Amino acid sequence: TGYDLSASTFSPDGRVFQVEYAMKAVENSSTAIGIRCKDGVVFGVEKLVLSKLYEEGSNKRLFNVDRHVGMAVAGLLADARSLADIAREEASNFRSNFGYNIPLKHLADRVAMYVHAYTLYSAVRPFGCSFMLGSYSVNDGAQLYMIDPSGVSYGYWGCAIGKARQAAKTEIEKLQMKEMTCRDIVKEVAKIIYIVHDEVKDKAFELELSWVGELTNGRHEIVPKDIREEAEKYAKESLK
Amino acid sequence: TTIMAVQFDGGVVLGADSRTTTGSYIANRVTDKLTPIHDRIFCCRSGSAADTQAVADAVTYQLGFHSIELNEPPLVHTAASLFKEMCYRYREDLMAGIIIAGWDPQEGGQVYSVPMGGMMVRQSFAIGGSGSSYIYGYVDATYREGMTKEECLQFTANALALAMERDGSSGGVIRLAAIAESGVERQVLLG
Amino acid sequence: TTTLAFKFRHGVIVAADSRATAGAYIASQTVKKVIEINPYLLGTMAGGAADCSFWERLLARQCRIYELRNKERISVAAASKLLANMVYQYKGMGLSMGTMICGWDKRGPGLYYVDSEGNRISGATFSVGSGSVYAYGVMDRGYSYDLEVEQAYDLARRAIYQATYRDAYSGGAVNLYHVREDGWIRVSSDNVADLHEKYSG
Amino acid sequence: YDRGVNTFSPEGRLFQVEYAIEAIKLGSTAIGIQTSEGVCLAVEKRITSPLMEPSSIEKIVEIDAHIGCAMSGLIADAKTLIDKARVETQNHWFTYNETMTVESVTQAVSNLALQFGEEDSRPFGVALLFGGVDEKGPQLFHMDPSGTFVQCDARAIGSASEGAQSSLQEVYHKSMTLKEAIKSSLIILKQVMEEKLNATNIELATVQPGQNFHMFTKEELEEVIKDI
Amino acid sequence: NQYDNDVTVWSPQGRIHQIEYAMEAVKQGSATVGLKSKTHAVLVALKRAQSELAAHQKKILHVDNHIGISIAGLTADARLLCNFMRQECLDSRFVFDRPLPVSRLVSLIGSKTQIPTQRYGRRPYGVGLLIAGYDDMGPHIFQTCPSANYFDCRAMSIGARSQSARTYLERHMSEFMECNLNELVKHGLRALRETLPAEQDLTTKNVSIGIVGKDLEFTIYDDDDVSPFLEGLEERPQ
Amino acid sequence: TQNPMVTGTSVLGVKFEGGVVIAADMLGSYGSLARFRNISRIMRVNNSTMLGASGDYADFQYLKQVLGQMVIDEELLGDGHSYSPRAIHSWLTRAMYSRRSKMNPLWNTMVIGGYADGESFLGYVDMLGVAYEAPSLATGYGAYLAQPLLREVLEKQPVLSQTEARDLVERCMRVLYYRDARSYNRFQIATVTEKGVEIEGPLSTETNWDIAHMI
Amino acid sequence: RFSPYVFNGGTILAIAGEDFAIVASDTRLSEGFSIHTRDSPKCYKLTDKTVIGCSGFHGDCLTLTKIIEARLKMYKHSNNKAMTTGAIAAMLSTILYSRRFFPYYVYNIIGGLDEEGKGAVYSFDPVGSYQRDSFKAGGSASAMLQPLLDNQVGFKNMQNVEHVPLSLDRAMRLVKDVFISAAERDVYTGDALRICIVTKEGIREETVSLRKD
Repeated sequence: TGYDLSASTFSPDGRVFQVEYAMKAVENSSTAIGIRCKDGVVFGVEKLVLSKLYEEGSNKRLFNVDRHVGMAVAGLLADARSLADIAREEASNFRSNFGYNIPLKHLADRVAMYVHAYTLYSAVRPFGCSFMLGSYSVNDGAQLYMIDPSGVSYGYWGCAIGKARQAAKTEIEKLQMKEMTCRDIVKEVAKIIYIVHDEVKDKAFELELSWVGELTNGRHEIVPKDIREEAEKYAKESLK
Repeated sequence: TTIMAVQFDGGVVLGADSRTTTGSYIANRVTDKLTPIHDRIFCCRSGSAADTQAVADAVTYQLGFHSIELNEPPLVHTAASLFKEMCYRYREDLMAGIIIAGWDPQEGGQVYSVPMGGMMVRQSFAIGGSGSSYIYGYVDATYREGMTKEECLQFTANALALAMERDGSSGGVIRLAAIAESGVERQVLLG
Repeated sequence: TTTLAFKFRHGVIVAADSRATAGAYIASQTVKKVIEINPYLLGTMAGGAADCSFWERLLARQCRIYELRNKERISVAAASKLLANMVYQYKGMGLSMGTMICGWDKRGPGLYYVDSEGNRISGATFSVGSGSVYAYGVMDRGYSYDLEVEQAYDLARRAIYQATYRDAYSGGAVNLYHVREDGWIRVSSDNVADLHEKYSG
Repeated sequence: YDRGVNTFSPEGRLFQVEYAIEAIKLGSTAIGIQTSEGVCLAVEKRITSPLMEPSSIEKIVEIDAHIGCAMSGLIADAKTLIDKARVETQNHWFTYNETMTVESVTQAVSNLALQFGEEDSRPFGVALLFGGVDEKGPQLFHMDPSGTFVQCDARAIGSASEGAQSSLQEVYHKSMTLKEAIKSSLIILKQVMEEKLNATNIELATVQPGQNFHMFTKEELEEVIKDI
Repeated sequence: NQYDNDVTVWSPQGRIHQIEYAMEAVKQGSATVGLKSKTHAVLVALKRAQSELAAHQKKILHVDNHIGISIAGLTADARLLCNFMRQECLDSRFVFDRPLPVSRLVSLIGSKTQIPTQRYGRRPYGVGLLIAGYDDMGPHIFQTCPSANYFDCRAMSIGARSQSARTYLERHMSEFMECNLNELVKHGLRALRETLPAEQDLTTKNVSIGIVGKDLEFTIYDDDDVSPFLEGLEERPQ
Repeated sequence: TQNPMVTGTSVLGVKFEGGVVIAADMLGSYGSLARFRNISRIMRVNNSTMLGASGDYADFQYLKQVLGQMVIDEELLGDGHSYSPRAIHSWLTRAMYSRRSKMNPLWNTMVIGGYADGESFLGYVDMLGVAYEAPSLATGYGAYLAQPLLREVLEKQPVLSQTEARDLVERCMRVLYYRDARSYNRFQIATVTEKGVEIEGPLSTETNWDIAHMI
Repeated sequence: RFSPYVFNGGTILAIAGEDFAIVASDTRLSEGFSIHTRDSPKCYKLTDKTVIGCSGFHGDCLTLTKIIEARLKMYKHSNNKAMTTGAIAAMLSTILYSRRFFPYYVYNIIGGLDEEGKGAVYSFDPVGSYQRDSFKAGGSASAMLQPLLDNQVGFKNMQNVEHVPLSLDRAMRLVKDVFISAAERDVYTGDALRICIVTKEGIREETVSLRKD
């Protein structure tokens, strides 16, 4: 503390407060989770309307970078848009120079180096974002990654980014994740988003669900959530 | 000069003459015309020599770096893409007769061809070199879909035999390369 | 194409034709070659149109900036000097430009000659173009310093008539400008056929 | 604190631009009045010494043949801006064979009235009055250091601008005449000045659509002074 | 408080106060309200002056044949983003020979404004854009922010005391969607007349209205097609 | 590219009612040797437009790569907007013009056919930047040979059916097999509709040689 | 080798009237010894009072058209007013000199109204000089058309024939007859005619066909 100004200086105990302050900035942002099944990856974001001034379909934090890769960001939104553009640029370069789809580990490493380089110097700040990366491949299966504001990027089966980071993965881990197809995992993510913070601090929220895997034949897109309407007919049964 | 690449069900079979010439004088009587890049992937070159050697070195650099960063075996099409990009990038100065072949764990044996232009195509068989037109004349006669390994060796043996016999720049000795799932079998024959 | 210019006691005479062809095909007959630079400067168009037009317009720009920075009218040698230093920056790149620079000076009359070859000189008589040598002949027949005004007008009119008579690349309306001490004035724009009827007999 | 152009205030604002607006105030005054007959304009010279040659200090300069100007504040920032306008007007005539209208002149000046930047210098310290005649008759134009340009019908600047605007709005209406606005302006000048009004203190600049050339009055201004 | 000076420095609570100070700098602009129908998008702003003799500073400025913007905040950054906006219009107009979709344009605006919010040496842009356009899917009303988190809405309002305008939008956002242009515009000025203190009335010379339609080119108006729009009103319920 | 190594040959395209059919052959001749006798010379762009080209095939691969990247970029914008084929034609024309302006030509001769929003489109792009619209395109020697057949039938009948146009393309490709040295008896027919983009298989022609029995 | 130029041809006519500007052109786009199309109007409507035609190298015609439209929008969106005719003439002249050392091989004619409401034709050249004339013929059919316009419009080489000012409909009949007479002998001419007329009330267009060979 004090000693907290520039991102290049260290502390007398040896850590960087700029990285820490950038980490707990995303803590105040909205809750965003993710979980994969045996043949796909499902995203889901607790998204909030301000009061009555939104349009339900603006500024969606579920991005879509590649044909099979898209983001599930949380944190500062415009910084996430910029980082999404860098991801799109990198996937375009790989497609240009190698002629096939980008493997997700290599993409995550390049983006992690980009994040890390923006943590290194003093003229720039660390990013205020924390996001997901999901993918599917017929020769690689499902891979679900996770990127902090520092640049430590590695894989999970499940995650949560937001306020209830602990309080979601409390009951994400009691899901029988391997033996289930992702169509069940749709209403699973619905009940997970719906259980946390119904009406307590704020007034209203709204659900989006991104969706990639074997059922989409390698495509990554938002569900037709209105089709089969999995949340609310289960949400009204999940209140008891 | 004359290079030849035939796949079969297990893998691919390569082949070349040696005889690097300058004008009418043979500068080198025996020459390693085929070049390893990765341990399962070769390329055989034609045209000018130094151009192909520099391109082979740069492709070896990028492909090994890429395969180590993947921590995985590379694809044959990846090396085909790298050769295509570097040939098209400097096509105003290069004369390359590159043919990329090799076994792949995902896709078996594959054969890609890169001529002087910079195009890239997958084939079942390929010729290459100035003295290649003749065995190109009968490669659509003698080839049969679904050979074995020994049939491909005999096929390329007769091919390179007639090319080395007929063409003036061709000749020397027969170099062969066997790539499949198992291992790399090279030998040098004459006859 | 034929221009000429000669200075005398009462200012400067500037006259030219108005024919500008395209090889063996006549483009126009009414090309106003004598480009009006200022209320005090007059340049001509001598060989190549775009170079004459562009670089004299840039010279007019720079003269206006000079005047607005120094509250003072620019001299003639100044204009020829700036024009030569601008044109010389493309030597060998194939610009054809052989104009003349006329204007009144604190030293009095002003007559300079600027080429795309950079042949910046002063003088008393000049004539540029394909049929310029005809004009040299008839003018150096009729040249003096102590001529009158109508004498110089009929002299230059005779001169452009002879030049357009013998050369095939020259014709159209005969423009005629006159530089004074205070400012230049268009005298006339005479067609050749009227001059042939008038002077032939 | 407030220490630099790259930092807002907790409430607004610059806090460098504010100190530039404060640095307007030190200059001598000037008054222009738009009249449909033509734009009249005036200034104080504030001569210090008799050695100080009065026609050498420039206040009204000539940008175009029908466009005047007046400066208020730092002399050399104003000289730079006048230089750039003198360049740009000529380029507009160059590329279009026509006169750049005065609003477009002021947009061109205010493009980099704020392009202040030391990396990727300081903002300028002068407010400018532009008078000219476009196709829509005469135009009187008032800009600032902050580039917030607007049209003004009769603007006063500099020191003692408050009571100048006050007594100006006291006397102004839309249908004024020329010489009435001239004497009305110089009344306000000799009310805000400290010295006796004479031929060396002030200077006028009158542009008319039929009298486009010579936006100046030389020693007939003596005769205009003696009529009060 | 020594950390509340620069854009690069994260706060120990994680909130960049430079962004919120830019927000408060935006809040001192003029009132303006943007709202769309299904077929017609109208944005209406408010003018102000330096003095009585002075002219009114315009807010709605032209951009393109189907794009026009409102503004609040700084003026140099406004014309800077105006030049960038026109450039981004005519570039794709030159290359693709089509009019732009609005969404990718405003994403370009966000990517343009991100770098002066992350590096050191340039302040974030105090900006109040309300953007009306027509892609293939009809009208769009976008709003911006100095934090480059551009928002899509159906009816917004930014500037000073715009909250009463927002409540008016709340109580008529059901009604905006079906009506034609005329009462839509007088709904817009029945937000702007509550963006004012009630001891004065919205005049002619202080307002401007810009309509762009799905068949109508973007056009700004001032007092003259606005005196037809200023009739058809009642007084405020005093 | 100063000297094209591996050239294609003529490409034929024509509108009909609610669709455009384009067909070209599958030959990769280098000089006079038919070196690459199994290639694809038509790119299926996303849902509406479609590219066919002649000239240097590596340049065609390059443009295939760049256009595929652009189309996938706009599809991953997720905004519900795609390219009109005329927008593709505009971009390609500007690209070829800025390419040739630097004294480095791309040796190509391109045909863009696209059907979007009820209206058909058939676009031409030259190496020199010459670009226009036409109800019937024919490149290379096709403009010398099969162009009068197209202009015969379109003057005799301004609209067509799908079947008539398909048979007419069959007859024109038969003719180009009859007297082009750079032709080959294996070709692929591509057709766009409102229902999508379809590439048929490597079809063949049926020739006549009864004139050979005469002396 | 690669040549950067090819001759597409074209034929552009312009007439400056008392209060009108008539610009007409055929729509044939050809190359060498073939016809690319029979519909490509060389005429283009810039403003309500300005029509440009461009013949010669077709790609430079398209590119120049787009750049001119861009700078029109730049001037209007900067200065709240449309250009005059001579301002566009000066701007095109500056562009054609701005690519001096690699020229546009393009003939250019700008027709339109002045601020007095009278016809004004500005001719051009591939390097960028210009002048205000009454009539020009641009393209391959220039020499086939200029002396007849000297006969009729200028009344030149005639005796005892007074000067009547050119009306509108007489000029229309003139344009139809000159394009028929030139289409009989030129090879870069035929199949159509796109006639554009500039009045003080807008732009009129009219398509008159020709023979089909």
